[PDB]
Amino acid sequence: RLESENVKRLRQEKRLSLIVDLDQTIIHATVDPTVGEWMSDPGNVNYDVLRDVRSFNLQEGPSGYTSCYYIKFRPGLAQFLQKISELYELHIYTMGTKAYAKEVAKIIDPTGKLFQDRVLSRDDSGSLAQKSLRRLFPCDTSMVVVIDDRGDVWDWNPNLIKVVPYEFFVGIGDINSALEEQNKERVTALELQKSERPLAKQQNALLEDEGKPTPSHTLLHNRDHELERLEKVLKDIHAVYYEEENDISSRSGNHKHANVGLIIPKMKQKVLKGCRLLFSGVIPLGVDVLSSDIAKWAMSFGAEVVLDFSVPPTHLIAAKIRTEKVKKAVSMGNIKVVKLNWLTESLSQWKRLPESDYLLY
Ligand code: ALF
Ligand SMILES: [Mg+2]
Repeated sequence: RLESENVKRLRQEKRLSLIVDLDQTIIHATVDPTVGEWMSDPGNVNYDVLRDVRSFNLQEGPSGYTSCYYIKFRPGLAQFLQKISELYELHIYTMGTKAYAKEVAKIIDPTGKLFQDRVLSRDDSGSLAQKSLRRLFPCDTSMVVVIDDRGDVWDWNPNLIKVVPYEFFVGIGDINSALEEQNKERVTALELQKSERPLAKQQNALLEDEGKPTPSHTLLHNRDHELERLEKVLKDIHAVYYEEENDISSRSGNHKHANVGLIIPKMKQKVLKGCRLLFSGVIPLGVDVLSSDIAKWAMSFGAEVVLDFSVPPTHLIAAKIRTEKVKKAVSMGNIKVVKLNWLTESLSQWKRLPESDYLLY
């Protein structure tokens, strides 16, 4: 009764549901103790961009291994969640532990107003590898949208809006990327990040180089504007859904409704429609091309993927290597040989970029 009732409640509130991933989507976390050092020194070159960083401690594992996690909020997060919460009922669904999720929630939702108890972690999601809409909406996913920096954990679900991974702490990826005892590998990874101090090593390297650009000698920067773009995409999805929902329901007395799983692909398919892609040296010889992540991501944006020249492709995505495919493409004509960057960047910006800026040879 709760589920079906929820759908009715949301449509009455004129809202949709939004599932939010944490790491590299709305925050970036690291346990490199270098952060605490830089934050305690107003004269440090990284001090200013770390002013809004927040931290907390967690004891993980049977041995009670403790770590101080430093969390950076993606630029404009507060306003983003504020505005989007008026259009979407927020959910947190992370691969981090329940304790991790709760600590992050206390910091981005102190009052508990945005998300509430609508937090999902690897402790209760039901899977340590993939995420599923069915864990939250078993029978009806027509109103749930997802924002995550990874498409593979969602099996490139049509309801997903892949976001550009947020990397504030340069060089640090996702700290939450057999079983329990084998997870001694988590302690091992956290320990290694603490001892290597990747941030300090990189900062030292930038300072040791006798280049020229002064600000480029500073490791950390605030240059991200991904949430502004995302806000526009989510507001658009919301409008289209309720616009069609009104027409769809009125014409069928509520028997039929709108479906974000149909709306989102529609929008995406316009970006690379007309493109037929041939990859060269981008996918391992041991990986099925058409089922690879890059292929599914490109295809979700209207791109067609081919395996040869039998039907000459519009683009040749080359690994910056000089191979027979590159040669063959050039000797031919009308192929645009471009770096992988052209594709990933175009896909990330929901806009087909100028091939002119990504040539190889
Ligand atoms: F917070 Al994650 F995949 F980054 F669940
Ligand atoms: Mg993530």
